[PDB]
Amino acid sequence: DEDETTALVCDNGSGLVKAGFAGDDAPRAVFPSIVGRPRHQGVMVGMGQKDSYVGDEAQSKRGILTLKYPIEHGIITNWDDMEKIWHHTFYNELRVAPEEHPTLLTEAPLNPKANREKMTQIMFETFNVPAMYVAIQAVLSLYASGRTTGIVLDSGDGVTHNVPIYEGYALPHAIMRLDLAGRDLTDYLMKILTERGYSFVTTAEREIVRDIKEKLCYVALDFENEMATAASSSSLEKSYELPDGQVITIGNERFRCPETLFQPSFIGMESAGIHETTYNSIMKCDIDIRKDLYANNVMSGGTTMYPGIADRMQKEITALAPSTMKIKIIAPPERKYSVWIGGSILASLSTFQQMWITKQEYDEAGPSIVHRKCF
Amino acid sequence: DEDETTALVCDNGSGLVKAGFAGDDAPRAVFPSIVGRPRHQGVMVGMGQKDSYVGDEAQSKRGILTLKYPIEHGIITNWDDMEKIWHHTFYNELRVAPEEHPTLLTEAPLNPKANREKMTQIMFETFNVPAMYVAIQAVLSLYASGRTTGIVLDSGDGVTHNVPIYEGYALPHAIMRLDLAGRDLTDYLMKILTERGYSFVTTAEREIVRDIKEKLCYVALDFENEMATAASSSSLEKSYELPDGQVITIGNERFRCPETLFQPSFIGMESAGIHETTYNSIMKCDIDIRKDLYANNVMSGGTTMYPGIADRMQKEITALAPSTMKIKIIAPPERKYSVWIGGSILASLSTFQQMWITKQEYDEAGPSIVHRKCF
Amino acid sequence: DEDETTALVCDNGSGLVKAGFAGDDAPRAVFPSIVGRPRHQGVMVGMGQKDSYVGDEAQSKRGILTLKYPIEHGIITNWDDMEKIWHHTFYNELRVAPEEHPTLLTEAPLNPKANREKMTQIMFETFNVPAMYVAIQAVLSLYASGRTTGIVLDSGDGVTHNVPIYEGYALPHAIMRLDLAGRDLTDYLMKILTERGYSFVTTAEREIVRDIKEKLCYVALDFENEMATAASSSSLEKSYELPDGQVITIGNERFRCPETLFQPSFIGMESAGIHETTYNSIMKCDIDIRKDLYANNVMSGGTTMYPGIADRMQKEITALAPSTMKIKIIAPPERKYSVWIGGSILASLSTFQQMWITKQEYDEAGPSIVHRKCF
Amino acid sequence: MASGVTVNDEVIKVFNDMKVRKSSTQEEIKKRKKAVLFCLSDDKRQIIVEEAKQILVGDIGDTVEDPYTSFVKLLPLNDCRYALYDATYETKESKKEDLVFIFWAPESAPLKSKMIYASSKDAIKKKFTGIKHEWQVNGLDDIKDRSTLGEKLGGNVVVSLEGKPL
Amino acid sequence: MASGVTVNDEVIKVFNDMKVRKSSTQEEIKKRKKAVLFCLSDDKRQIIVEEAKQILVGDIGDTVEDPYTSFVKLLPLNDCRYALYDATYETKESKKEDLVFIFWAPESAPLKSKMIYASSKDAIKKKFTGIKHEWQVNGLDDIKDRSTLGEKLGGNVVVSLEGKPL
Repeated sequence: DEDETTALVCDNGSGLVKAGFAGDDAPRAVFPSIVGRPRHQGVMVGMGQKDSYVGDEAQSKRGILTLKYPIEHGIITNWDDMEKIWHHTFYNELRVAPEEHPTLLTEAPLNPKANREKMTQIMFETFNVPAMYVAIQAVLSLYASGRTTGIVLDSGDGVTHNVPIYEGYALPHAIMRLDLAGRDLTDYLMKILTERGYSFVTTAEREIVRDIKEKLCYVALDFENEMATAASSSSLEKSYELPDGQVITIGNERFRCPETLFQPSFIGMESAGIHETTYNSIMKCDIDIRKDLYANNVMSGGTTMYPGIADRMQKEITALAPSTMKIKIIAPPERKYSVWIGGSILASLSTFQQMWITKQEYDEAGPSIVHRKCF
Repeated sequence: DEDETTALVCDNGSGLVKAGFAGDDAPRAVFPSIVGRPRHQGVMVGMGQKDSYVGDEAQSKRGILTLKYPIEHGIITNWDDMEKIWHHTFYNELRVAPEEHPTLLTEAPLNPKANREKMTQIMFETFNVPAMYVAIQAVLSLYASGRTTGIVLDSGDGVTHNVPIYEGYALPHAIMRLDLAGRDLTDYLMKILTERGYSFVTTAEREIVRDIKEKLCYVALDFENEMATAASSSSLEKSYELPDGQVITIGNERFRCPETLFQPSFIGMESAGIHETTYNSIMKCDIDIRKDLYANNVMSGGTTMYPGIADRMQKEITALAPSTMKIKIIAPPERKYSVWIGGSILASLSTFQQMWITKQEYDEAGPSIVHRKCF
Repeated sequence: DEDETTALVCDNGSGLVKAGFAGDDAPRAVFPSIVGRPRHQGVMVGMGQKDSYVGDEAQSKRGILTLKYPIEHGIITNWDDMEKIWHHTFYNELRVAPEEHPTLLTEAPLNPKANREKMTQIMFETFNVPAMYVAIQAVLSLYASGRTTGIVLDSGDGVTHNVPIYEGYALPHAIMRLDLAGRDLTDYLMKILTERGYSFVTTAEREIVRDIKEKLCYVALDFENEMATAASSSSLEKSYELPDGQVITIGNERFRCPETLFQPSFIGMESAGIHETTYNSIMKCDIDIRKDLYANNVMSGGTTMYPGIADRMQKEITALAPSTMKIKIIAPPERKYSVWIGGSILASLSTFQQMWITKQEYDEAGPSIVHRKCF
Repeated sequence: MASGVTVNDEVIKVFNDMKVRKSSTQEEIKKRKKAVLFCLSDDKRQIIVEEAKQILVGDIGDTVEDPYTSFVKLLPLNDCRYALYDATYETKESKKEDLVFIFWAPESAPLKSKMIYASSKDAIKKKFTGIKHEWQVNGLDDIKDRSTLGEKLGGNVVVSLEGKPL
Repeated sequence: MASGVTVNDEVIKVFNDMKVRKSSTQEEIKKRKKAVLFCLSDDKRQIIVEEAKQILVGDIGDTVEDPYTSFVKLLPLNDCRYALYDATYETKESKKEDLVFIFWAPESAPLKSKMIYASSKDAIKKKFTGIKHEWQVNGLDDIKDRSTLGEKLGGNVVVSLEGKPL
């Protein structure tokens, strides 16, 4: 019952699409931002009733299946499978018609003008929505964390981003990229489980290892102390059943895994850590505004969810940046969804609509409308 | 269509042939696939009208011949004597013409392409059949038991098979055969009765020992507990009543006969038993699927008929399968002909002529037609 | 002469353990990585002596043994049978005392560096050695093939190892295991002989299946091109002589068996073959060194001994990778002892004290000295 | 004649009415069907819709202690059926809704019913665009309680289902 | 005991004379070596230089096409060696005269020449300094003309190598 309806909100994050409605206080769909197509069926499995799979479904259903993230390195390079992710979101996971619902999309930091305009095309051409917008992830997490000026670290699954923000506007040139993300920490978890003598090679083992990572990993505050306490423990080691009922066991690996996000040196990568890339983003900004960027470090993203990470960030920043400014982190307990929560609450308010792109403005003036709405 | 010929279903099985009309859910011809070729030359005055006597006519001789199966090893290892078996099926046992009726013919699992091609050749060229169809024994047993995913144990006469199935497709990397079957249980029954000093030597007494197996054997619930009891009381034994002979009384050998299936050591094999081979089949199937096979172990074939065997299967599999897995075995009331009955049922559905291999499709596509026309 | 101490040299990789002295081009002990520990009780037990059945003994005393393979997938975890198979190599095969002899041992690919300390530990605190040293078998094989930089492969009878190397150092993130080699190839051999109704099922008959595997098999230059050549060959089918004087024929199995190293599809693995494993390894290396890896792919190893394998490795990588890359697959005419003889020829020049850990240096430092000496 | 029955397109009308939301103003509260069942027509040719005890919206509060309960306490005791269920469930991090496709087979049912419904497992499902989770239900012990329906849906990821907490 | 081998500075005395420039109008022409081979001893404790032919920059007038395309016609197909080449490549952007180290190890050369020259390869590579490039070359077909040598120096600056346009 048109513009008086509840708006649809989809956070289009780098390896987890989080979606629902404006006034759902937690998401209504969560699935991997991955698409695939089977190969080699008839030889070890029956021929696919779906000759293309998306999400968890694409990891589940058997064959020599070739997967892709269409947002492969944090920018949407392929549209062919990203338009399948949006089709899958609405008609398969949320189980609504997008032609019913005004739609808030998010974008990952650095999203090109032509990607923003193609994201405006898709909602009116491929999905026929009444109205929409495309908002940057970091500002919703920042505003829900109670700031309009500050710095967001997002660590997603397919990219990590360090984003200085001044009254809702992020400064693009000073944004620092880190190409090591959640998927790649899972590759190091597979390696250190191979050192413990496990097979872990298949997609079926890897997504159990990806579950084990989010269920059981933590960041050590002092790694040498943690490894000395590991060599004298009675609690570190954790047994875990595989879904066929076979038991495995993981321990020290729970803190060896995410340590590489702060200290890439730990895997021989000649790159700077999340604290240094945050510091390098702040230290490129003008002197008179740096003070309250150190007091307002927001943790967004899926890979910032590990215990001890914000407390380690506090330690690692005070071991790197001077102590005359007051250092503060703000790291919400549901942080992976905090972006979408900020989206849900903002997208419930019909109280000013100049920022919302209508189908009228599209049929007048095309996708280029998306730049006039940022004001 | 339904006002036309009552289609024939021949199960070639594993050493015992079963045949009859489709939609009659019990077989009407049933004979051993044994061919009796002479051990010397016959006289030319009073000469016979066949080279070799088959089945009923092979067993209804004495001394003059050597008995051989054409399908000895669970695949057709002589074709001329199998061409004879189908000639003897139509004109000696099933008692109909081949070029009258549609024929459904069972195939054994793990056959090469050429087996399916030569079986299609035979029926069109050697026997002039109008309409042919081919099906895997386990799928017929599984679908008659109302499953589409599960593992069928088919314990036959000349071979035992374990066939794991997922969405109707049998997973070829995880099918397992064992050469031990109903033949050798009867041969071992004869030898353990020779320990009891019974005469049992002739081809006539060998069929009485088949009957001593059918009318008197069971699987012991726990072999050593059953052996301790059966060594301390005759309140476990029973007579087989011969009409000419006397009360041949079978003790411990009632359960030491089929114990061979769980303990191949009694046959002198170092091989894995039925429960080991079922578990090894399941644990070689893909990690998801293992859940669904444990909850759907279907029994088929003649050698699964004994009392206590399903009871024993649930006991001895929970000494292998994880205590968090939910194990459910399915033994149909009688399960002896489940294969053929599933064929009889499938060859009398009121739906689709288009799955019959017609002689006019063989005209274009040759012997390879069978590989287009199967599920 | 009787001075200038000639050291012992031992290789352990994924199958055959190989041992002898330095400078000597032949091993003096060669046998498989196999230790049989009982299913419960053994056979011919009395006064115990070394009651785990090792090598030659284990296959010759079948059925009751749960056969373990101390070095198999590369990382040793089954370390107590590793103790016993080294003891067997020294005191049962070679029949010398490690108490006299400086022992050079190999590290098999993928081992965590604490596994070097555990062999330093065992060689002093169990075998009482005067000195030890360790190097990587893959690098010794690459050096013996005349390279310091390149990508070496060893397919044994445990797994296949694939190791990219720059100037003697293996590149950590790009080392790859593929869980398919000679043992599982030799299982598939028996399944494709089962398609013709042969069954060989004891451990004593499994000797025939290796004898066929080692002698008669080769890689097809292309699968269906070889099938078309077989269909017109006067010499593809070989009448095979069994140990007990019986005769069979091994045929089209000769190539369709080895085809498995390129086709893990016949084993039910999503993990790709040796060709794509070598390419995905080089694709996880820096731009300026991939040139030397493609131009120096060295086929070493046990089951890698086949004709057609390097020839076929060219075909499937030139179809997979952009055709402007230059790829040389090198395979020497014997390649099996390259690992060990590289260790012997590296050792061959006498008098050294730098990179050997001696007993008197262990007494004040423990095993951790190995990381200051073994590269 | 030697293959399974066809799907009649009136199951696709039902599926694409069941599976979707509507406007919540009235149409969600007045048009949804939470459980729906299909049968082999005794023509022996096709799968159709049947006299089957569905529940809508208010029927869950006004009488039957959960909606899934209304279906799985009223399954035909000796014949097989195809069914859909609109599962609405709570995970450890989100709400979720997923579309369950159900082959119901009571293990004592006719072998020819079983064969007809088994050989149409392929045929009916290609029409049911966006089916997530397939149940092969083999007996009422493959239903059990409502927590076992959460295990048969999504395992230990689910913590509440249909308003019954697991 | 894994002793290895050592380079005596007789290999370095010829390297120094080869490496460094002198008077251009004669002594660049005929007091510079353009090619040399280095060899393991019969004893095998050391690397040496022998009669394995050295040629200069001017000898293109006296005999050859260029010195290094003469040197590849004199390389031992059945032994492993080290070599050294002062590779001249010419263009308008740069006149590059680079000293290159060469490990020669033919497919046909024996495994116990191979493993000895391969393990001492990067001891000699640390004794030389003012080498720019290195080749690991494994047969005649990896070295058979200048155009195949220029690929292993690389870039796009090698428009000509050893006076021959590519």
